[PDB]
Amino acid sequence: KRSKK
Amino acid sequence: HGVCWIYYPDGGSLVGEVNEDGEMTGEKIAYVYPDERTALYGKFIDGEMIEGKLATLMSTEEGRPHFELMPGNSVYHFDKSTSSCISTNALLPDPYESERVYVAESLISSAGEGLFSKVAVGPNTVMSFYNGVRITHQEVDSRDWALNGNTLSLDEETVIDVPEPYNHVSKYCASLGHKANHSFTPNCIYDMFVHPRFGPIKCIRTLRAVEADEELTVAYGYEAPEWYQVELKAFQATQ
Ligand SMILES: Nc1ncnc2c1ncn2[C@@H]1O[C@H](CSCC[C@H](N)C(=O)O)[C@@H](O)[C@H]1O
Repeated sequence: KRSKK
Repeated sequence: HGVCWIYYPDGGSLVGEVNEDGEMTGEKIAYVYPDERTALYGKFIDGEMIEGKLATLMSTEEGRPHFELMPGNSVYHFDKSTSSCISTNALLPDPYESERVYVAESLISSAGEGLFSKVAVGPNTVMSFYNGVRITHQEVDSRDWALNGNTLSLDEETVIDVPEPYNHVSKYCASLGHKANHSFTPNCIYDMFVHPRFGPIKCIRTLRAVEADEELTVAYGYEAPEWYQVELKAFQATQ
């Protein structure tokens, strides 16, 4: 959730 | 006998004559980038690059490729990252990427550095690669955002990261995808890519035409950093 998607 | 071409969904490909076992092994195998011009020609074993040299695919005659080696002694090899190793040669740039993008001060106020195109290209063009160390989502989502500025999800099991001090070009330039800033009106997207050196990673692909010296941006897709939340509010407005 704390990464680019 | 005969020649075999294996094209990956991303546009890149492997070409060569398979051995008695039907595997791409030999001293004259090549990986050809999505531009169908830039290539890494040399020793491969079962499709894995052992020693590839920069070359140009001049032409193809009935499936037979003709390559001409580029001057120099820079050799490349499969070098997939781990959780602690980002590259065996962090200062050796990717030739395809080097001819398409460069890093400079961003046009986005207070964004720091940004990634820019060196040439005018059309839609769906692969421009840069996003390599980094490979870590778990648990490790990333459990730490402070201050450490997740460069994290990018590869899949449900792996997160790619470019941790300090590799976020500095003087320390790492093997790939530059992590330098592209965010925009809610991006001209690029992150896309899957099978790289001969980096292995399975993501790349930056254009969504439409981009001009020379135009800044490349991607939607981060983020709970997110403060600067992001601020931009989001500023976007929802004046939109
Ligand atoms: N739209 C935007 N506005 C402000 N800062 C941005 C931004 N998009 C990206 N950034 C900045 O860039 C970081 C992502 S990495 C992109 C590279 C970075 N600007 C650099 O100079 O290395 C974020 O943590 C943030 O500090």
